[PDB]
Amino acid sequence: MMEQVCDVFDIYAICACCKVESKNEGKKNEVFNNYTFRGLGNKGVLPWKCNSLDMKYFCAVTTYVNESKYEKLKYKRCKYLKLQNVVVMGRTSWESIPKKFKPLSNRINVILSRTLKKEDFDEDVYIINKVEDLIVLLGKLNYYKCFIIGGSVVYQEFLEKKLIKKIYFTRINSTYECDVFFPEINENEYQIISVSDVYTSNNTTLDFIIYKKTNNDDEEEDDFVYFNFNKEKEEKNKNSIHPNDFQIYNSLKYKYHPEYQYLNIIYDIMMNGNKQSDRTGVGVLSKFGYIMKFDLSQYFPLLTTKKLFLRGIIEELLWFIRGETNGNTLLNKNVRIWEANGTREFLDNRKLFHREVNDLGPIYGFQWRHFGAEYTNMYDNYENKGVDQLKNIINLIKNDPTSRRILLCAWNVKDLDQMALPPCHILCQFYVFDGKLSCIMYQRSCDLGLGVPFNIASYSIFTHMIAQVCNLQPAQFIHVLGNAHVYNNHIDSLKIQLNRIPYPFPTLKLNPDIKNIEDFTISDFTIQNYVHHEKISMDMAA
Amino acid sequence: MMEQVCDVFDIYAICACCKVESKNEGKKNEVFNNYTFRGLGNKGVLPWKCNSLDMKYFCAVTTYVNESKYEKLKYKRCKYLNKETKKLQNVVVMGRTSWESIPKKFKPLSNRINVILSRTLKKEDFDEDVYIINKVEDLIVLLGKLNYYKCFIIGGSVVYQEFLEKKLIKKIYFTRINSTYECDVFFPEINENEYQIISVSDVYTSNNTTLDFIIYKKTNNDDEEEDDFVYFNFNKEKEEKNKNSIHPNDFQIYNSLKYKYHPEYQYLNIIYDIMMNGNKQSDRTGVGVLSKFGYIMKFDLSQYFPLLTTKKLFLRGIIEELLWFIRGETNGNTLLNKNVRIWEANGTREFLDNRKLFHREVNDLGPIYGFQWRHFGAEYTNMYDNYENKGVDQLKNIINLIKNDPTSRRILLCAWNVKDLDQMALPPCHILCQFYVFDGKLSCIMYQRSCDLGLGVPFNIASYSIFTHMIAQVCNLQPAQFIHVLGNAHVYNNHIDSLKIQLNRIPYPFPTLKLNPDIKNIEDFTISDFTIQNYVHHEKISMDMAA
Ligand SMILES: NC(=O)c1ccc[n+]([C@@H]2O[C@H](COP(=O)([O-])OP(=O)(O)OC[C@H]3O[C@@H](n4cnc5c(N)ncnc54)[C@H](OP(=O)(O)O)[C@@H]3O)[C@@H](O)[C@H]2O)c1
Ligand SMILES: NC(=O)c1ccc[n+]([C@@H]2O[C@H](COP(=O)([O-])OP(=O)(O)OC[C@H]3O[C@@H](n4cnc5c(N)ncnc54)[C@H](OP(=O)(O)O)[C@@H]3O)[C@@H](O)[C@H]2O)c1
Ligand SMILES: CCc1nc(N)nc(N)c1-c1ccc(OCCCOc2ccc(-c3c(N)nc(N)nc3CC)cc2)cc1
Ligand SMILES: CCc1nc(N)nc(N)c1-c1ccc(OCCCOc2ccc(-c3c(N)nc(N)nc3CC)cc2)cc1
Ligand SMILES: O=c1ccn([C@H]2C[C@H](O)[C@@H](COP(=O)(O)O)O2)c(=O)[nH]1
Ligand SMILES: O=c1ccn([C@H]2C[C@H](O)[C@@H](COP(=O)(O)O)O2)c(=O)[nH]1
Repeated sequence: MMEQVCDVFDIYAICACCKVESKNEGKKNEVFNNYTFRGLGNKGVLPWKCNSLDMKYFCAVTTYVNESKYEKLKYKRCKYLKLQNVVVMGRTSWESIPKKFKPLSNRINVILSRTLKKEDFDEDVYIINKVEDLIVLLGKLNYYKCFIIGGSVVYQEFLEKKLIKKIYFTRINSTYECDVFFPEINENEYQIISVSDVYTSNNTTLDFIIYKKTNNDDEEEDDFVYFNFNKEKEEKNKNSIHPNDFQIYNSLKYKYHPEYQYLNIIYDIMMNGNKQSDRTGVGVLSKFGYIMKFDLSQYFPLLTTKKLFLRGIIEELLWFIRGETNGNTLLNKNVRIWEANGTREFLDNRKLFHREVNDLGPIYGFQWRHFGAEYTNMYDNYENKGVDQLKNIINLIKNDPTSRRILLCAWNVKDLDQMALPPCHILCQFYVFDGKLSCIMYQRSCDLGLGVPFNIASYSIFTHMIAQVCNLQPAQFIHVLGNAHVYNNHIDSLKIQLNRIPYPFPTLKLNPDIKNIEDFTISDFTIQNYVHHEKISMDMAA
Repeated sequence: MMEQVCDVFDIYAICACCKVESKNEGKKNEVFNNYTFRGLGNKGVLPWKCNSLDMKYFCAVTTYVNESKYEKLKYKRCKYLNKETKKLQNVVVMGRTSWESIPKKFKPLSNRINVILSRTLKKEDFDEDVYIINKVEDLIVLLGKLNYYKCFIIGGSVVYQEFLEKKLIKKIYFTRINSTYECDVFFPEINENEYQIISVSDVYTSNNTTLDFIIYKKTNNDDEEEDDFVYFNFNKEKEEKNKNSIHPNDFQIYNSLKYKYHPEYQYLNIIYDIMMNGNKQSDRTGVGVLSKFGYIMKFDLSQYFPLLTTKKLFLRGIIEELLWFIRGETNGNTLLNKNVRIWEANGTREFLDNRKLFHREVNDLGPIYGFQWRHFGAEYTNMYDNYENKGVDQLKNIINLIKNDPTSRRILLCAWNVKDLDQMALPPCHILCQFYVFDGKLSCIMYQRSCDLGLGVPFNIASYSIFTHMIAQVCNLQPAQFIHVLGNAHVYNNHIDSLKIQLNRIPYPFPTLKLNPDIKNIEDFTISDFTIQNYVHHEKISMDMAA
């Protein structure tokens, strides 16, 4: 009955917007949102000069054509009246391009000039004086899809004009000085339905998202139904958890951003979890056995759907590497991760009656550097006692990289009961190939709301640390979850969190002068270009 | 090249076959093939009497229609007959004898058009809303006159026989009932030039037998969605790592299959993935490998025992091993005296000396798996010592925890004792076991740091599946999942040709494991408390073809 113009002539927008130089109140509590990425141009060029992968994406999207679908499209376009896509740009933009790469290859180029007229453009490029003139020009042409590509105000002229069907939008995750903003996309008009894998090109991370116009072989298909004949017409926590709760999450089609490996596991435990009591007395939803993989060559996987802070987590890791068991070393730096596990009362309830407050016993650090040595107190001298696993793994990686025995184990069975509590991060295995280091960490118990997000960062940083001091490049961090759980108190915060759309991940920089694993200090670590959503108190109370 | 009758009128076969009683004389070793599964009936009824799940599948396939596709099917059938153009149903077609063994309460089959082949009876002999036909040609005539989705031949062996002989079946939906029963009626031997398996289901248990569902195919003797997928796939290049050393036709059958849902494919796909994308690397061994890092398999022990089927495996050895572990033994002589040699090479004078264990007696393997399970932290002396009450008896602790603190996230069994690694004949590959109890059911994750896919993993799966059963039983729970995590996952080069062969065999329904139910303590099990039932498998593959 009714159908809109954009949908009929298949009219699209494709852009790339970087972060924009600013100056703010004082502190860097800089709130991020979608308008964060708006930088289109600087003085006739891209604010970043050159990006080999966005270029490959642009050329891929604006020259891809599917002939065997044209029949349907032609039929559509005529019902009011070699195949190539149409690209459309403003004048500034067309003169920004070298004559080398003009006209744009395999594309019907179409410029908007109120000025110079048709009869001097010597190729087969078209020209039109107004945006309603394009519509008529697509009537007289055989083309697949039409792509607006061109300058601030050409795009601007479509918030009200509503001729765009989808925005193909590259997020370039780095700050450049910019002459031209991009129009503020109205959340009520266009909504994101797809997010890509995160990449590294030309010394920045970037991802590709898709906004869509809001509306406010045949045989073997039955065989699939047949093979699914023994499902349930329901879920499990359909009695607990509702559909409409995950409206933005469920609305997405392509969820390829690596942050979805974490969010999807939350989803899976919420929808399919098993309801259990536990040691705490808050209950959980639990499942058993998952795996995530992060590509550290391309990004640093610091969750972006909430705010995470890493000073504490980095000090803790530095404190593990030194071999320390002294809770006080962390408390004097206002790192309080282990405080509650070092109190008189907590140690008493563990039957550690003869243990000094904050003497956490032969926990991670003592096992990494002194496995099997007899623990006394947090102040004794342990130099050259026990097995220095940490040193042994760095020597294996350097000298026998194809060894299958490169493991770092904290689960010392003899010593569990002397620990303030037994370790969650059971062990680390390493794999080296083609100058690259990959790390698996097995976690026996995984608090998906609070713990896991830090656990990922922690072992990613460590995989970087281990790689730099071994003259290797980081490849994958691989996280295996044993008993994976969402505390009930976290459920509401995590519903909120699943409905947020990830930003491209940050990068981690290490001070490259550090060549020995003992030699890192807090200042040697820098998280760059961390774009993130607002913090979530995971227990929303007090 | 024009249209056959079975394609136009969508004529299919669906059956269930069990295994059939016999006796073997040259070797007790039974040979198995597709024709292993051929029992259809017995004294007028099903050989197994009843099977709820096969029933439920039968009902799903023979009553499922998609209204959206009928318009097109009409056209197809109208265009072939040279003709133009209440809820839609399927046809089922059966022999008279099959009709006569169906109870009246189920007759005619609900929500389906029933058609009965008979010479000796005619429509007057039936009260029921059914079509009678007296030759095969008349079914074609009828199907041309009726409105229907698909047409399923539902048996009689006489009916299956003549319909397969005339090439009138487009696919066979074949249920493999993996048990043996008395039979007098048989399904015809299929012709593998005429019909190829293209899909294999998950494996299930129903009514005290496993079963799966396969599909044979007749051999030839809002939609702006697709485009975004192509965009997001703009940076994945077209070739694979070793594809130029690993050739398409070497996986002809493997890759010809459409749905590979049998749980054995979790193993077979990891092999495939290492062959195609694995890293070429040297190793401790000198043989070199293809390797990758980080995989997970899951097997549902409530539904089957995942003993691989695409090659022959025996378990006496790995069961004796496991019992030896449980007793806490480190004496390799104990196994050799049971003619189990799994630990033999690791125990020689030479091997021990090359590990620098010059003061270790031959076959004294040191503080390995069993010692760590029963005495972690104790000082190892020799294999004859009495270590009673020394070290942490981890095995007893996890049983206690499973019984009395089932929701603990600390039920772990760890063999990687970092202090004792060098005193071991060799360091452990199966590093740890973690347990999980929900709803009277026990799952097990085992993490394996180093995984020989050709040779060890198949035994490793088996081992830890039995141990999940043993532990579950002595804690009064039901076994649920065995979950297997592979770290360094590798294919030895010498094994490739042999795995290329294995990846093109089609799995059989898995067997079942039963344990003596009287054993209520983990230490009281003996070899004869274990039975593998209904193991159907392809032939032995020696992985060294150089042997
Ligand atoms: N990152 C990205 O996605 C992207 C994409 C394209 C370009 N750029 C960059 O951005 C910069 C250019 O930005 P810009 O906004 O100035 O580019 P532009 O859109 O090429 O320039 C504006 C011009 O387009 C024409 N125009 C605009 N609205 C019109 C209308 N309603 N009817 C007819 N003509 C109309 C006018 O030409 P007349 O003067 O002839 O009237 C106007 O001066 C360059 O540095 C370029 O490299 C970036
Ligand atoms: N496990 C399974 O998948 C499955 C499926 C179906 C049946 N069954 C079992 O198999 C047994 C029945 O098999 P069966 O071969 O003995 O019987 P059947 O194939 O059901 O019966 C054949 C009878 O149907 C008629 N018939 C067959 N072909 C015909 C043709 N071309 N034209 C006219 N009439 C034709 C004849 O009926 P008249 O004698 O009246 O001429 C013939 O005697 C039973 O035990 C039943 O439970 C098993
Ligand atoms: C690849 C950049 C890009 N990415 C995305 N995602 N959307 C866009 N609209 C654009 C884009 C932006 C501006 C634009 O205007 C023309 C001037 C911009 O600067 C360029 C861009 C690309 C090139 C270039 C190049 N260096 N090499 C080749 N082969 N082809 C091209 C033409 C696309 C030269 C100058 C065209 C496309
Ligand atoms: C479910 C058995 C089956 N599975 C598969 N996969 N294919 C077949 N062709 C058949 C098959 C169908 C009919 C048939 O007729 C021979 C007579 C004995 O078979 C019966 C009898 C009763 C029932 C039965 C039952 N036991 N309970 C109900 N509710 N409904 C029904 C009829 C569908 C099923 C099979 C034999 C085999
Ligand atoms: O680094 C850590 C440490 C702890 N936990 C969580 C998992 C459990 O919720 C709790 C430890 O309790 P037990 O699993 O030990 O009972 O802490 C983590 O997720 N990450
Ligand atoms: O139960 C076992 C024992 C050994 N291996 C394989 C893994 C490696 O190929 C080899 C051990 O060598 P290292 O990983 O120890 O180098 O044996 C298994 O797969 N399973």
